[PDB]
Amino acid sequence: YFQSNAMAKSEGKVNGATLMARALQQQGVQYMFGIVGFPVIPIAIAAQREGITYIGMRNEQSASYAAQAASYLTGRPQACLVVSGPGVVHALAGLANAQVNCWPMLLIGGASAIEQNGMGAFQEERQVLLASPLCKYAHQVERPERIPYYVEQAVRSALFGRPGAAYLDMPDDVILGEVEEAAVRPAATVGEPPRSLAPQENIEAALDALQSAKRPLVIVGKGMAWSRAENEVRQFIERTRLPFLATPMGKGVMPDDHPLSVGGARSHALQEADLVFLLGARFNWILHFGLPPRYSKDVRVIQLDLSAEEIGNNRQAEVALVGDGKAIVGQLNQALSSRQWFYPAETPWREAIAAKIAGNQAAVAPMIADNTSPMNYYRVYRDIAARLPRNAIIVGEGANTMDIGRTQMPNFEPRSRLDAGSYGTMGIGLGFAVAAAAVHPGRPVIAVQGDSAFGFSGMEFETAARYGMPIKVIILNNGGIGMGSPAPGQPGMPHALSHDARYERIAEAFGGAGFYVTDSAELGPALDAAMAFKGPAIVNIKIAATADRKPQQFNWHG
Amino acid sequence: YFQSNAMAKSEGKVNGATLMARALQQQGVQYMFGIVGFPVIPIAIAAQREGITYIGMRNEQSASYAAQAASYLTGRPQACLVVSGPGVVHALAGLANAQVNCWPMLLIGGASAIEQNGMGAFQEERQVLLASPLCKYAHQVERPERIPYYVEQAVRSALFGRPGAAYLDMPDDVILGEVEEAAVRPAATVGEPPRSLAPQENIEAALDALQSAKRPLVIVGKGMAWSRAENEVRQFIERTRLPFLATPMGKGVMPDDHPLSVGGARSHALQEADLVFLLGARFNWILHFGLPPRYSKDVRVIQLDLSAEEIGNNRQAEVALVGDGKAIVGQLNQALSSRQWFYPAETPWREAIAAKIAGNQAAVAPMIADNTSPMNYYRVYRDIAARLPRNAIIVGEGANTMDIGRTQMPNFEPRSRLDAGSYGTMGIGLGFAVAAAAVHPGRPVIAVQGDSAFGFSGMEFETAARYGMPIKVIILNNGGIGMGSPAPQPGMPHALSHDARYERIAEAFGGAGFYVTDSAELGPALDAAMAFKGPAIVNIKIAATADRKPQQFNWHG
Amino acid sequence: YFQSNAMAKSEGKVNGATLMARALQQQGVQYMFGIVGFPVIPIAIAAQREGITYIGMRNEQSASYAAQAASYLTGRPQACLVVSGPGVVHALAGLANAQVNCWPMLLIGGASAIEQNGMGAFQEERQVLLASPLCKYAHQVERPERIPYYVEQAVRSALFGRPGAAYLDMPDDVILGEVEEAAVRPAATVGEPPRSLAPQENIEAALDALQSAKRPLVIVGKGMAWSRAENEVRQFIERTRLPFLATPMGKGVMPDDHPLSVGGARSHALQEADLVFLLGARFNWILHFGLPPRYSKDVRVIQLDLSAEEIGNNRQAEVALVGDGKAIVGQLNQALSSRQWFYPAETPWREAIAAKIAGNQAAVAPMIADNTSPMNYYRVYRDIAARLPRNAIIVGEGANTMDIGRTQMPNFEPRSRLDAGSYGTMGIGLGFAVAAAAVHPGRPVIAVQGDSAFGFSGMEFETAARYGMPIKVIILNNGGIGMGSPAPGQPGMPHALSHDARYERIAEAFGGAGFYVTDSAELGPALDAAMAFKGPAIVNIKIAATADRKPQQFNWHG
Ligand SMILES: C[C@@H](O)C(=O)SCCNC(=O)CCNC(=O)[C@H](O)C(C)(C)COP(=O)(O)OP(=O)(O)OC[C@H]1O[C@@H](n2cnc3c(N)ncnc32)[C@H](O)[C@@H]1OP(=O)(O)O
Ligand SMILES: C[C@@H](O)C(=O)SCCNC(=O)CCNC(=O)[C@H](O)C(C)(C)COP(=O)(O)OP(=O)(O)OC[C@H]1O[C@@H](n2cnc3c(N)ncnc32)[C@H](O)[C@@H]1OP(=O)(O)O
Ligand SMILES: CC1=C(CCOP(=O)(O)OP(=O)(O)O)SC(O)N1Cc1cnc(C)nc1N
Ligand SMILES: CC1=C(CCOP(=O)(O)OP(=O)(O)O)SC(O)N1Cc1cnc(C)nc1N
Ligand SMILES: CC1=C(CCOP(=O)(O)OP(=O)(O)O)SC(O)N1Cc1cnc(C)nc1N
Ligand SMILES: Nc1ncnc2c1ncn2[C@@H]1O[C@H](COP(=O)(O)OP(=O)(O)O)[C@@H](O)[C@H]1O
Ligand SMILES: Nc1ncnc2c1ncn2[C@@H]1O[C@H](COP(=O)(O)OP(=O)(O)O)[C@@H](O)[C@H]1O
Ligand SMILES: Nc1ncnc2c1ncn2[C@@H]1O[C@H](COP(=O)(O)OP(=O)(O)O)[C@@H](O)[C@H]1O
Ligand SMILES: [Cl-]
Ligand SMILES: [Cl-]
Ligand SMILES: [Mg+2]
Ligand SMILES: [Mg+2]
Ligand SMILES: [Mg+2]
Repeated sequence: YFQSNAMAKSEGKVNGATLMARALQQQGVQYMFGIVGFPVIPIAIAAQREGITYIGMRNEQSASYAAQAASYLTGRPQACLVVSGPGVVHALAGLANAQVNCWPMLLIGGASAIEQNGMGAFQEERQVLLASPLCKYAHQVERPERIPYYVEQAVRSALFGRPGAAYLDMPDDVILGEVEEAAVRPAATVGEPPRSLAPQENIEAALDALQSAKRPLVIVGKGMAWSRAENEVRQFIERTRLPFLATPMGKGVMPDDHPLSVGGARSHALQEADLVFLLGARFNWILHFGLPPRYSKDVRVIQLDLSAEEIGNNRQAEVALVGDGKAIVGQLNQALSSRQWFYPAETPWREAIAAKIAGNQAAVAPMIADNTSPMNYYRVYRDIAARLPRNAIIVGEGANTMDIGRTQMPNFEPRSRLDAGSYGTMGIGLGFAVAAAAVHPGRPVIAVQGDSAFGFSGMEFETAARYGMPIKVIILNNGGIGMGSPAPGQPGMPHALSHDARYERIAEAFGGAGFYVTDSAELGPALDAAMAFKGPAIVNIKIAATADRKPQQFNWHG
Repeated sequence: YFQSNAMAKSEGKVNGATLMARALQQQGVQYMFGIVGFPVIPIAIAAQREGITYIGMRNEQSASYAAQAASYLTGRPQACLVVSGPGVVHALAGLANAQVNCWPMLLIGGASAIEQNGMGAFQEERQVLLASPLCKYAHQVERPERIPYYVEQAVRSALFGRPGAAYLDMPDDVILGEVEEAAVRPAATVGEPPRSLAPQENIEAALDALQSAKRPLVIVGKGMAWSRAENEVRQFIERTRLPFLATPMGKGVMPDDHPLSVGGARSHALQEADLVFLLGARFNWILHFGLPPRYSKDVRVIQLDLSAEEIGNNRQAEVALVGDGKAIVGQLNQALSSRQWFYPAETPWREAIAAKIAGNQAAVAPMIADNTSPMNYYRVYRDIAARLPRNAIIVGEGANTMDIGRTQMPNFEPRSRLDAGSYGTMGIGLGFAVAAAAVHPGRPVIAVQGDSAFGFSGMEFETAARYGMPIKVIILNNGGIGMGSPAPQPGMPHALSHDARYERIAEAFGGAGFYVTDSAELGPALDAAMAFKGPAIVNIKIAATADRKPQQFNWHG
Repeated sequence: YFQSNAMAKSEGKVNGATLMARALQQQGVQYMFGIVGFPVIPIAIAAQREGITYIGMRNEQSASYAAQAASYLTGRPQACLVVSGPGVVHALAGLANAQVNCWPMLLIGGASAIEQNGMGAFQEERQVLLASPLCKYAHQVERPERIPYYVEQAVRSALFGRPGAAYLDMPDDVILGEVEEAAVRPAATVGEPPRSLAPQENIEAALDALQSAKRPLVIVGKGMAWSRAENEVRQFIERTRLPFLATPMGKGVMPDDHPLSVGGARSHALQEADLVFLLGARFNWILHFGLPPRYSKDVRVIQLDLSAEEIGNNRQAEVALVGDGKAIVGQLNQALSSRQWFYPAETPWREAIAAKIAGNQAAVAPMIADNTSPMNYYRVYRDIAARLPRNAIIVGEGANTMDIGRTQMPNFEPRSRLDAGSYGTMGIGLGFAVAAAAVHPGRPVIAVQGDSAFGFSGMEFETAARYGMPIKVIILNNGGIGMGSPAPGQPGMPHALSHDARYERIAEAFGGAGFYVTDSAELGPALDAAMAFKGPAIVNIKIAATADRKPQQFNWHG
């Protein structure tokens, strides 16, 4: 009818939803995760018309988590789309997690019409006010002709400097409001984030300090992965022959099988190093604040970070390298060519690191070899690690499940491990997996979660099936939070869940493949069948209720 | 060993977790929904030792929704317990919903140790700052000896006046910090919320206005359900013979089968009334702001609300009745004893209401009787409504599923319907159902959700199974958000999985699962699900294009 | 007497007030402006014991403005000390002004005792929450032993990166609480803010663009004055021969009498430039957003700013130079030597600039020479400018008084003009003057305020007299806000004040010298006497009610 090409069409006007979609596409947004509804249905449809991939989720929580993981994987702010009111409130989880991890993110939240403000409109809410404490940038788009301006400013703010979350509030009457095409002020395309360099004397001072250290340690954080500095870091470590330690999501910047990794002697390396070189890593709880009882009280610090305000937190920095990871390590490699220095091939430090790695390997070897059922964590990961392709993207989530999987699942390329992060968040699991499968559909995506962690976002398995994402979900079920629990007229323990739950049947609700494992003899065949199945799958593994990690001198939290 | 009763034990000291547990119990907290972890594990354990019922959920979203539902059902603030950092941020969902619905709740969020503030500690976060815009009350507990003070003040703030959410921040070193039991200052027990009355002239002016109206309408909102005013409201309606309209969760304050209800002629009643008596209901979007095009421009308003600031919002109130719903309607009943007036037995207003009711009944009658498969919404509810016990607690969630279920599922007692509420929230479904099953285990609990709504909180079925809650989950699956979609070109943003076998989720956790696609299967499946001694899911594949009855006005406008 | 040295004393403990004083002194805080009272009296007393200069003001509003001006003048965060409750709320003015100008400052606010929280204590308030939106950093000090930690972190957060305000909340029980001196954990001394450099290809790209421009313009902002980049900028301008425009408080980075200044042809220079080089200046309202109708639609931008997120705001930047102004201009000077280029001595661009300067000079020449009484603004500034020493510190505040004074009072060294700034704030006048008199007591401090501006902070004249600060306050009184008003059965107009007010008698209330000027013949002798008076002085000049600035093609705001 009105879709006949023979009829006269106005064709001069454009509405806010369309301008938003074009601006997002211009600014490099390729993925949009969310849940539609009033008033954002036109936004999702217009985004699809511009070629943006829209992924409809089952909860805004996972959608806001998927958005920032896709941002991390692409190096580019990607979008989360939620409805007014509780849509935005649900998505506050992702804003908080993206702020704490320094990951970019664009949350687009619908709002009730401006003309109804004050009246008690449907899902009326002070949305910019609620989001502001968790965002680098948060603003309401008051008029549709200003959409290109706001999308450019929001993307730029989220991407430049220390990355973080941006929020755009889209009222209903702005989404549907129309303006003349020829009257809309265009906006420039946001390019690559600016890279800054360190002063030359800071470069030379860092090398001076490295040459003088008896027990140096390089710590590779996920700031280097975000900076895409892996080439420069690998050259720097190879030329200096310096021992290095990867952070949880810094794994892969250096290959985990590199002979200079101290990952198997982590506590001794932190305890005994006289100099620590922080590469895109913070002295927060992940690295135990750089302070006793985990470090020498007199540890010297070279700190490379883009955030000037981060320099010297908790432990003073002897040499500060403020700027971009890739750029500054490039400076170090250039300055190394004039020094002709490397850490000597034989030092007591190297011998102590090697002895500790072998001691820790012998401590967990019987647990890895133990075929008895119900299985311990290390036995389970023996079969899992042996079936992980070298280009896989690993999502890990839980307490023991995640921590033990971190040391038992090596990464050989950067940006290939996504876990609970600097916020210790449960609920990122399947959202991260959906984002990884959307961004890199040619690579296998394996999520290894505990039974508690799986419950936070397990409904998103339907999302993966609906979009043909062959995500492999492996659940390590001990029947509780961190540990199992003997079944109780006493009430159930607060940490207890269901040890006999058949989570794999959730995969069969949505056309995926489900596998249940209780004996070690079943694990191999089940994992083989799950990996070969052309589609998403769940392997539910009932592990020992009392299985625990390797004993250590220090508690992880302390 | 150290627990041998022969061993000398020092018993003088108590820590913050135990103080928190004793204070919550003293203040009437019987239910605590949450997810444990650093640092709140001692709090949940201590709560159970005091006899508090701890319910471990699967997401803090549902835990915060369950807490406010339990508060609405019990009449006292109930607790939601979450870990530091993302635990609180996940729980902000429930604070906002409780704020908007004027429902109390107490959120107890753990926090990182005070002595590590600034260091980038595990899950360090400005938690009070984040929660403050969503709460009536939000404060950190800085020392464990002040826990009785803060619990009393938080519960009192949540419960008294216009109810709302309260937040208490519990740092790790306060939870584990010890004090001498004899040195802790006790706190008074928070009693019932104060009830206030209206001036006598306002009472008389309200009754004078009722006598003068040609087309009066009483609107009964959930503020009367919160106020426990059902006895007084029923006496008021039976005395005055006035037509009434229930709001969505005001259903049941008056029985939905009462002959004075105008529910089946709702649009006509709002449009043509010359006087509206608001009982604990707002002129917000749920009542279309009391303005055109849904009301007469000159509609006269009697407004009963506890909140003085709410009086006259959008539409001016000719008579204001600021105070408690139960006390004020009691005043009206007492003042009516001196008047011979009642709304007459036969008026053109009654005839117009009755005719419009019959017209809407005949408009939906063919759909209710249509046994065509895949079924429409009204046909599905024909079998559901015939099997709902009259004392059931009904949870409704979705768009078409919820709105059509609102008209097809009558409630005969108050506080027995829990739905998306004033915030239009998807995600409250199984959290509300778990709350209802915990508070009223002797009553049946039936949640009717759309397929989209179920996806928000479906994992909480494991919670119901783990606690032996025989919740009956009925899913109306059209394969999308509000309506279905043809199979795919990428999938439509609103599309879900029409062929999904959601009922197998019940079988993951020991419940009964039922799949219905034909009308002949619906009856036997509902029979078996209601009779099964445990939780159950009935997954009904409905027509992808089934819709609600056509109306003159869109619900939103 | 308990003060006799013969008596045994404890000496082993220290309270929070003393730890705060020692930490502030260690971190380079030399000046503390505030008003004492519960609970901060011990803090100011302890600060004086460590040698910190305490300045007791008459309103926290001016104290908070003084602290940030002293921070700008010293290059390090200086302190404002206020009481609980309304003391902090009064001081929010300074936090907002410091945020908008990117100036550092440390606000120290007392709080009611922690043990009384919730009870309705005296001046109990959510002080961190109120201050947080206006601060880079805001935190409460919960225990006295962590004071060194928080002071270090607050000073560093205010000073590093883009500077801004930091707030520390000091409860009464923390101020008076005692700890063992040997158990207090020390904190490192905050050094100079880190400097970052631009990548070399960006440096060369900037020089390439400069060589290609037909009508280039360098804009020198107060970011270069903060960065102490004046010598690098002066070398760059001398070697490139580029015309330059100074921003309001950028005046002095280049001397105002420099022949390359386009200040006398500002509108034409911005309108016609084909390339603009922003040096530590933003495209905000002060530079008219870098957009039409004040700029060419195709103007090319080289942008030097420390804040990566600011790059490309309103007008896209062709070359981004993210880093420190001093460091990056140093790179440009070094890279300039590799080439053989300067902007030619004879171009149509230079002729157009010189013609507009001469035209604008001839437009105001009659007003400057007009001895008519009541005097116009330009006539008043003829006598003021002739008596301003070349090393003076000038404070300007008002509308016409400030804007006309900006062009009539040249500065020849940087950081010597303090005015309403990027926030357009009235109320900074005597607070800025007191700060300048405290930081540079060996230099003359002259504040030229309109009559409305003086009323905001005029009581601080007592502060100047109490501390022996010979501040010279010159008031231009037209009897209203922006303009005069005829005498009023009619109420006074909202902008009207008192044209016949004798503000100079305020000086005689506090021991200063007051001078009243109505005729041009009195102006010179009055200024001579005020400048020679060995103390603070007020010269109250009753100017014409309808005196105005020279007409322009565009309104300053637009
Ligand atoms: C789609 C997706 O992207 C979304 O973003 S959605 C967002 C989620 N959405 C919500 O959160 C909205 C919740 N929505 C509401 O809260 C209600 O919608 C209101 C706002 C209160 C309006 O109310 P309401 O207009 O819907 O009225 P009600 O539901 O009571 O009844 C309907 C018609 O059935 C007639 N009727 C009643 N009873 C019987 C009977 N027994 N037999 C025959 N007919 C009957 C009655 O008379 C009327 O017909 P009428 O009188 O107008 O001709
Ligand atoms: C409503 C009222 O109550 C208020 O609420 S107020 C609020 C308080 N308000 C503020 O907070 C804003 C302060 N305002 C500014 O920040 C400036 O306003 C800008 C925004 C930077 C624009 O700048 P500007 O347009 O004012 O230009 P500038 O002041 O530099 O010079 C003026 C004209 O004099 C020419 N000129 C310069 N030097 C000489 C000389 N030596 N001889 C002869 N002529 C000269 C120059 O060329 C130009 O003339 P043009 O080129 O346009 O023809
Ligand atoms: C529940 C929970 C965990 C599960 C461990 O149990 P799971 O079965 O997943 O793994 P297990 O250790 O192999 O048994 S960790 C944790 O910190 N936490 C608290 C926690 C709760 N909520 C949020 C949002 N973030 C959290 N961080
Ligand atoms: C998804 C969604 C709905 C489901 C309708 O689809 P469902 O299958 O549940 O029911 P149907 O109508 O029978 O098909 S309603 C709605 O407002 N909304 C948007 C919505 C999204 N997120 C949140 C927190 N609140 C919302 N309100
Ligand atoms: C009153 C006022 C001004 C005085 C001009 O009158 P004044 O006698 O000082 O100078 P005149 O122009 O020579 O007469 S400017 C201005 O923006 N403003 C509004 C103004 C008010 N309050 C604050 C905090 N900031 C402001 N910016
Ligand atoms: N391009 C970049 N170059 C260098 N550092 C960066 C860059 N982007 C972000 N960073 C910094 O990297 C740090 C990441 O630290 P963190 O998340 O604690 O690492 P990890 O958790 O791996 O130890 C942040 O402090 C952030 O400021
Ligand atoms: N005890 C009480 N007595 C009277 N009114 C109350 C009481 N408690 C709450 N209210 C009011 O009841 C109203 C509920 O309105 P609303 O949630 O819009 O109801 P509905 O959704 O049923 O229309 C709120 O405005 C609240 O102030
Ligand atoms: N050390 C520094 N080097 C370079 N730029 C800086 C430095 N410190 C601050 N800046 C920048 O200087 C800019 C000041 O701009 P603005 O206050 O608008 O100047 P003006 O008002 O003089 O135009 C801010 O954007 C700030 O980020
Ligand atoms: Cl019961
Ligand atoms: Cl000096
Ligand atoms: Mg577990
Ligand atoms: Mg549906
Ligand atoms: Mg004036």
